Amino acid sequence: RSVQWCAVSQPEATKCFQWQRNMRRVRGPPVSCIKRDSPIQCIQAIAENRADAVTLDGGFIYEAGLAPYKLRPVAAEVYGTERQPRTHYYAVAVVKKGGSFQLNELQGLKSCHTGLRRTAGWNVPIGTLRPFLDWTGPPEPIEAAVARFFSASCVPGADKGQFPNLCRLCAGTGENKCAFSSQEPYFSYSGAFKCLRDGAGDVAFIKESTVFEDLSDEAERDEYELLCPDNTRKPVDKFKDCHLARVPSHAVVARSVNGKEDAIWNLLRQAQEKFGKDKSPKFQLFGSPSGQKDLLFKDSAIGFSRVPPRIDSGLYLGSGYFTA
Ligand SMILES: [Fe+3]
Repeated sequence: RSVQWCAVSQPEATKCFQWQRNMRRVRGPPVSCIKRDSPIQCIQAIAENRADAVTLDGGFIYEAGLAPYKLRPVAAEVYGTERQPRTHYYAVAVVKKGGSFQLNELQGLKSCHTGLRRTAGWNVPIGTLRPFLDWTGPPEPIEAAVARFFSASCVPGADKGQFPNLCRLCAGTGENKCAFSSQEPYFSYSGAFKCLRDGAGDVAFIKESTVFEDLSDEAERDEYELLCPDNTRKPVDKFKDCHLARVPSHAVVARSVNGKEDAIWNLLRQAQEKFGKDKSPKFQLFGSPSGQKDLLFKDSAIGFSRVPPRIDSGLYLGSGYFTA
């Protein structure tokens, strides 16, 4: 009963079958592929024993750990470089150089977010910005307070009908507009950075590596800066002293009871050695096809680090903090 990986979209399922084929070719541990249409559908499938593993951003690790699911993080993604690896990242606010607006002066501007309920793209910035919002609190959806704070935004996964403003800057065509998938050009970290790069938004809520990885000409980095919580703007390489939060990396979650943790780890450990960073030219576990974003795992990540037993989502997440 090989590990059953859960894809949250068709392109992800396609990559999973490619991963599977390659594992077979190299005689490594097998990986089955189950296809679903959203992170919560994968979380449910796992809780239901219909799947075993799925990589999630912290905002979703939180949701996955709640009843009736109770999934726990078993393996964390590793970012940084081989010489300087790390299992954490920085939520940053990137802007075009030239402007004078600061973090406390975003009312009425345009924003680009990785996706609804994601760490760097939603939870941290919206949390940080709360003092500047006019949220009356529940039962009002915070999306309403946000849609009336920013004049227009691209928040992949937002309710187009209820909060049209949150999807207006999204580039997807037809029903793909504002999709929480690669169907939306402005989805995830790279998509949100593109939303800013293209000039659709004034600020992009992403991570520190995006700008360095997405510009094929290093000279273009000069066109960008970061909005610091102390209300100053600094170069994109100063993220350590200029970020909205430092948070633990995305992680593969599994069932807390009979979750097949040793199997999942053996699969990931081997998948990394054979198809990880600069390993096989035939398949890249951390690479996605043209126009697709972070299929299965974070594009350009470098490996995994096993999470010690009995650490639940709450405990895993407790390492993240926000500079409000
Ligand atoms: Fe994230």
